[PDB]
Amino acid sequence: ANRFTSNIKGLTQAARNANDGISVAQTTEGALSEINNNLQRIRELTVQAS
Amino acid sequence: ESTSDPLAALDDAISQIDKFRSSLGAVQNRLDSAVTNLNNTTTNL
Repeated sequence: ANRFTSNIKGLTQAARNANDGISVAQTTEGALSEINNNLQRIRELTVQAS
Repeated sequence: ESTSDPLAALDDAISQIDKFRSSLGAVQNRLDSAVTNLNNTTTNL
């Protein structure tokens, strides 16, 4: 039972850590989208510049 | 300098503690059996 409790607590904490990691990934992807919008706008207006 | 294998060492320490507890509970049961023997034999004597 002690060994099961060890795994239980460790897995709960690791699940919380994984949620934090997925939050990090979501933030990074949002930043990448914000960059990509301006990059595509730059491409579109460069086509006009051509 | 962080510990190389933290979780393994913690598990080993917990296992050591549990082993001591098991050895101690065994002697608890052993002494209680002795107590039962004592009164049972003293009544007959």
